[PDB]
Amino acid sequence: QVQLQESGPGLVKPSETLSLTCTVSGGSVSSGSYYWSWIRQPPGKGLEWIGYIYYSGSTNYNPSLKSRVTISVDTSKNQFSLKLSSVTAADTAVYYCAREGKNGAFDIWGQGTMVTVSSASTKGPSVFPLAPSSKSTSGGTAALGCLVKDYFPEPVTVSWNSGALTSGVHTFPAVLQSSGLYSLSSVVTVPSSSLGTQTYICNVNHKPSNTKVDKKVEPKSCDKTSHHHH
Amino acid sequence: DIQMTQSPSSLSASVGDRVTITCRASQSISSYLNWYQQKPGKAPKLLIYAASSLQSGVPSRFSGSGSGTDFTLTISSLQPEDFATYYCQQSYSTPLTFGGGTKVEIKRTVAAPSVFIFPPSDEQLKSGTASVVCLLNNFYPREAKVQWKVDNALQSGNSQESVTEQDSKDSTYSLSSTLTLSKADYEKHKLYACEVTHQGLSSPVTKSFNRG
Repeated sequence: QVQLQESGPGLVKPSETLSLTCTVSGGSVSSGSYYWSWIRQPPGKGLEWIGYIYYSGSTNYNPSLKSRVTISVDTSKNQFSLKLSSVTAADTAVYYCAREGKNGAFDIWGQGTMVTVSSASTKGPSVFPLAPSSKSTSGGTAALGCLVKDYFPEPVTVSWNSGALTSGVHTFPAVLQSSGLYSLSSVVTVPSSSLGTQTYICNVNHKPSNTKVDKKVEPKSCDKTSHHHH
Repeated sequence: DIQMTQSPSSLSASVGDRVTITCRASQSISSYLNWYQQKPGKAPKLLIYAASSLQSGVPSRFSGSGSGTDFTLTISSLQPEDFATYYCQQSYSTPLTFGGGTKVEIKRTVAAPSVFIFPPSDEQLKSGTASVVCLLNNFYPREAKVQWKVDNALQSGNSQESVTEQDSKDSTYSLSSTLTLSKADYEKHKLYACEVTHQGLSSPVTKSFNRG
């Protein structure tokens, strides 16, 4: 099967150029005219078409993005890249690479990569545990999770036990804090029986700051003194 | 530039209902108009090419009609996994343009939320910050009211919340409300309450803790 993965920096400073490269695996960039193209989407807004390049190297660009857009092909690496210069805050969006092929258009898209346009520097996240306890259970099941706080820019990805855990997982959309940075929470519902015996580790990854952090989540250990049995 | 108008912007429908979306173009584009399904956090997915042809892998419950300027996308019997936002795109002449988008939400019976509260972690307290998280799991509708109370004092303006999207299976929502204070303010108070008001609740539900 043909897949499209995208890459490049997810933070550019204003009035600078954007570098993005989409790599085609499981197929060739040489099939007469496929119309490899780029489409961006501002957060909470709709889709906007940027432009395309095909086998010959001819290019059509969206008018508003003309003179700022340049797309090219590397057939020996099976790649096509996009360059957008003099970038403003209104260019912060998720960028998708897609191929417009044969009937209609856009049969295959990429994973999408977000580009935040900021003068600010990249800040990695702080991962705090949301430990399950008596007040964190309501009936047969109990809740636990991970708080990923004070990071920039988007996105982060959270996985529990290297993907082994999926049923009952809820990762919330990030929010702008009152002071600049992003923050989200990932939680998971579990039966209250599996508290003392099963291990829960959230795996947070922040590619912009190249930061990976695993954090074991254990039941709350209250230390306003109790009595302990040996 | 070819302008694409989509109507309606938002609609709620039940499982098995017949859904009808309208996309209108400024000029005739014959049968060059594609339909895409974009779920939140995912890339768009091609549903219909030409104007009525079903892309391979797309269920038969999707169908599109239209030719020239006025087009229609129709789902015969809405499934819980059909919750997404649908865009129409003309494929006639450059520049390629997309529609305004139509958010399709799922209607279901009332579901009450189960409320969980999390005190700030010890690791976060060493950093000088304290965040109290209140969690509402698997409920409907999306409309909910979260009110914090610190020592029975009604808090305001220092909390944020985010909602998940509809569960692909049971069509419920989940909501987390995060109250963040300085470690100084957290140490200077005892009681911390989370008051939840919802249609699924006969009376407001409050989860609270007090060692802080």
